[PDB]
Amino acid sequence: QLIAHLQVFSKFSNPRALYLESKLYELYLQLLLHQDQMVQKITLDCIMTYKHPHVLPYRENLQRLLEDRSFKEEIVHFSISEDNAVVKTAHRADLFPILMRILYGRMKNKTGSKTQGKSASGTRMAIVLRFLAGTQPEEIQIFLDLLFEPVRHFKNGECHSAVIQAVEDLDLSKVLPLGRQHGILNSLEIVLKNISHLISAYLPKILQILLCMTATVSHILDQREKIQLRFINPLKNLRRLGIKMVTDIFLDWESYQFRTEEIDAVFHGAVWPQISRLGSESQYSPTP
Amino acid sequence: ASKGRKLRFHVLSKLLSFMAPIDHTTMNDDARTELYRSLFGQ
Amino acid sequence: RISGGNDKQGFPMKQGVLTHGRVRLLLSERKRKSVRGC
Amino acid sequence: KAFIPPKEKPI
Amino acid sequence: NEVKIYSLIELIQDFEMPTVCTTIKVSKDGQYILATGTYKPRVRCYDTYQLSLKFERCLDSEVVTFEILSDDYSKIVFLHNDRYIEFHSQSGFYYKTRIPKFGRDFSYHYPSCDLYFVGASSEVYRLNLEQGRYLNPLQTDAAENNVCDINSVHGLFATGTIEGRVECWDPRTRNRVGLLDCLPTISALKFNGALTMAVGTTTGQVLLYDLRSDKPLLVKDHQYGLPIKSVHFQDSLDLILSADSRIVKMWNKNSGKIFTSLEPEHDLNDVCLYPNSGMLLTANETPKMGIYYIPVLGPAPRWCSFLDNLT
Amino acid sequence: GISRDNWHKRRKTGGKRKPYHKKRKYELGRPAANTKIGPRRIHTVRVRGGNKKYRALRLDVGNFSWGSECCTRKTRIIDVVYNASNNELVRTKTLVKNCIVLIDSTPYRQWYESHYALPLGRKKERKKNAKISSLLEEQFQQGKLLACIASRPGQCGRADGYVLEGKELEFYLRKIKARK
Amino acid sequence: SIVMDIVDDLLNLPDFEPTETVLNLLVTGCVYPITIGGR
Amino acid sequence: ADIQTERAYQKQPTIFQNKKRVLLGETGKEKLPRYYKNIGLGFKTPKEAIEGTYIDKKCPFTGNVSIRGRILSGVVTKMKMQRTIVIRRDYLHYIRKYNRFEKRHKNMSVHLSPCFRDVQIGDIVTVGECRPLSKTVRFNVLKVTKA
RNA sequence: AAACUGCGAAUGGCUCAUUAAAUCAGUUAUGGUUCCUUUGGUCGCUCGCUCCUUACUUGGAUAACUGUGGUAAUUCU
RNA sequence: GUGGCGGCGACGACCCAUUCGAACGUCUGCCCUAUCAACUUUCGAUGGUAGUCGCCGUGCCUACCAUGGUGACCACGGGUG
Repeated sequence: QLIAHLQVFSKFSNPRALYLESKLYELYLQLLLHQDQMVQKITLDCIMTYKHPHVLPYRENLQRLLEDRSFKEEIVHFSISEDNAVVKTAHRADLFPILMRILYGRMKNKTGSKTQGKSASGTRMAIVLRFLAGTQPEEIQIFLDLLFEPVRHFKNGECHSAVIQAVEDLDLSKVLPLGRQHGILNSLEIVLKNISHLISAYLPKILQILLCMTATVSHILDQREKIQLRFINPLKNLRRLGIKMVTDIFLDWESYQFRTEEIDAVFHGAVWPQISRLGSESQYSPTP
Repeated sequence: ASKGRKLRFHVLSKLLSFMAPIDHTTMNDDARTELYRSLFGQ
Repeated sequence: RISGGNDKQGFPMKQGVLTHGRVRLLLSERKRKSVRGC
Repeated sequence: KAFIPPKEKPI
Repeated sequence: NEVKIYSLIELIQDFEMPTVCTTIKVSKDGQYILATGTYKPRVRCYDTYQLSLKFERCLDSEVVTFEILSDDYSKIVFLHNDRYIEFHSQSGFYYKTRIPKFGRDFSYHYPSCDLYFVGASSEVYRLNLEQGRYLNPLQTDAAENNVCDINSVHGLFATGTIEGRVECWDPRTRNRVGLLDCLPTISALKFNGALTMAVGTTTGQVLLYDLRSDKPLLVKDHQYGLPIKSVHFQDSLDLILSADSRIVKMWNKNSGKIFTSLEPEHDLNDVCLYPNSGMLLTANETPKMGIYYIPVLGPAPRWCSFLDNLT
Repeated sequence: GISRDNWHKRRKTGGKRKPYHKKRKYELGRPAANTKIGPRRIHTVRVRGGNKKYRALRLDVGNFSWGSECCTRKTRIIDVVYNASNNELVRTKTLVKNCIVLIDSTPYRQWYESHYALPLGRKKERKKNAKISSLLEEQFQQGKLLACIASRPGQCGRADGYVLEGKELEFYLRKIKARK
Repeated sequence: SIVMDIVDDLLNLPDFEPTETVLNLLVTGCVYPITIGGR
Repeated sequence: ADIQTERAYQKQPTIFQNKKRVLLGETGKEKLPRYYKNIGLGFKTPKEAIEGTYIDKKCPFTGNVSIRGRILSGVVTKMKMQRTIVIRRDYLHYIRKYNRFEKRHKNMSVHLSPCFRDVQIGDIVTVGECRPLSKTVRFNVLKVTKA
């Protein structure tokens, strides 16, 4: 039913003259991140009705990006690096919003010939992030905003305050899904690996997001009598990955200046919940 | 001389009488001689 | 719409060929069949 | 002799 | 830019190489059109009257260029990157022989039955057809010789060199009549008429040269740096036909005004013009072979007479 | 027809043999795949036993390995500079095995500043060892790397290889300057 | 290995000195019960 | 001397020689690790194969060949071609009709690795069978004993 | 019945038009390759943003069939 | 209850082994002729490096190198209901 509505609007000559054309545009922008391959294509043509001077010359490359057979070829031959670029410098501002949300949809659903299924989620996202390595730090932040959309509430407030209030504002009846949270950490791990040279400005809020879940995940791990047994093992895996990235972030960025609130926050959610029982677990194998 | 690296002038039987000489040149022989002496800066 | 036809010798016409007369094309392992122009 | 180049005379 | 070019339903069936087409050429009578292509190097001849392929003959090696000796399709010579020349009679393969060094391009002198090899040797090999024996070698004293052409007007043989020097020879008496001096390599060289010559350069400049004056009559520079593979001449409209891989340009011989330009979807290996017609045949790096018809340039060819009604 | 038989060859002592049979199907030969630089164009070939051979005719990209740093990245192919067998493959820009090519240096560079956080190519517990010889550093300053192909495009259909380094790089650079 | 590694590096590694563009971290605890690591 | 005498770089295939290291290990010695194998059947690898530096893919000890089949012996007769020698094997052919013998010989071209040096004309050589290394060579030298 | 699909026709016959290690006999190797069929193994899924309520099974065609025909002419079309 | 479990067969299917094989090698051994004593490099003869092609090893072939290989213990050539 959604496709039928989109086809008729794609055949309109002048979308600007249409009534309430303003609200239509972000709906087309919102439908760009769609997971279905058919939805993304018909969405693109509605945007192309707006014959904006910048986006129009790069029409063909965008369509071939939506084709499963020709996806992997266009990633190489649509370079956006400053040294060598097909897109011009003046045209970077307009094209990138359209390019980002299209790639976000390809990351979730299908990012190549053989890249489908849950097991390939690491490979699909990794190809996308390598392609975005050539961008500027102001260009990259658009993609990270979409990537970390469900965890925006952890960003607000100071680092130590957010950690404490997250623990207090925790209900066993309603939590963020564990499987989706597992995807977020796998999202975060690969991001810090490859675009670390473009992550310095956004790094402090990453520490806010990373510490907030780790403080929360340990809190349920305390209240095991009220939770199902099947949930215990995924929660353990989430805590293990959370410490490792904190371990990795502390390992690098040697010259980075950590504020006092940051040092308070890392002890609240990582060190203190497990420091007392360190003699029990570490003997078999080194704990995170 | 290996692999025909050196030119040889043995008779080739299959190429013998492969074509017949046909000539269509309008310019006369005396005119040809004068032109070549006059070619370029010469 | 002109779907096809046969000339006075019974040969059919083909879409691709553009001639007033008959030609000898390769038709379906292909043989030289004679076909009328379109 | 196989490498000797033959000579022609202008007729 | 008011030419409004057409692109072509199917004039000749199976006018398609498997992957790519290297060279397309037309017989002098105009009834036969010959093409060669990768993969499985083929010789495919298309009948203009029948609008179909007469035959296909696969080859051992890819053919750099082939030249039609006979008036009909009967006798043809192929030069290979494997140093091999293969002769094909009317029935099929007839004889094969090699040359010591690789041959870039070859030209055949119809008088004296002498066929010339220009290649990766300073010496230019000569082949007599009436007598099987290879003729005496001629030394062009330049390291690499790239292109050659023979003028039908008065029989002048000129070979291009790697240094950018054009050297003219005499087919009779085997003497170097003169030299022409002009880093860029000679991409394309063509003889048109008695006194007009053209040289293409790898930088993308096609230069008009006159025999008596060393200075060029006119200069035309392609803005793109790609070399110009083939240059042709059209006598009726006084147009010089310049082709490179990115684009092919139509321009007047005098004052160098541009007639029109044609850019196809993928690069052009070779370009050909049917005699006395506006129809243009191009060889591309695509299974389909380009056919383009220019009404203003000339009328439709006789075996495609109905196009004028269709326009 | 291309035959790779043995009975057309002269004998060890020098005598010739008269054939007792004509060419067999299992002795066939096929025209060479002269892979050029251009848009990806490949053709599949059916072989003995029903298997497939991928015959690459035109290639532009392939993955290459930084062996000392152990970083494998997929990069475009730029040009052909040297060939051990013949100079004609260099002139015609033909891809065969063990030929030396030029490849883009962007992915290795990006990985380098993403890993060591130390600048590279810019104009004027065992710890991480960020050290690069002068030759490779000047190569990144030029923006292109020299690579050696290890696969056969005519058989597998892809161009894979490794970035030249060390005394092999020095030898091939000396050859490249010597040929000019 | 890990614990023995932790002990040794606290022993044989000199105290951090402030340098340009890097300033020592401020810790609220700072209980601090020879080099700093030996303490 | 120098091992790089051909147009292409001569490298022992199974050895990776571009491994980066610290400057302390670089200052010590630039000695490439050598690859060698025991061919079995009681034959011992000569020490020159272990300590040498020659590049030969057809060496039974340092190359990619396998010794299997017949192990034969002969006398070295000709040393003129590169890394290969000509040997002779003598025997007697028996005639039943005359109940007597006749002298016969066989000539064999076998591959000689550089690890065997000081080899003169007329010493005993024992060779082993491998795959056809060329049009006429199918055996590799395994041991040389002086006359 | 007709048609669609699968398998075989490369074996056995028959036969006047080539050949000194080229074939052939015995031994020997597959660690240098190919294989329809016979026989024996192997042939399951934790989570991993695809959301809310096709795996009780998903899409597009074409012969046989009905009917209109052309030519000296195929069961050609 | 758009519950949950199920037998014996048919066909197809990735890979390993096996059978039927097929294909290149190793060794051993062929009739007459010296009034055929030298042959091979007469489009490579011997080998080295790199490559194309091939089911794979290989002058099988192509580029760049050395000058090699066989022979009176009969090479090579010619014959032989």
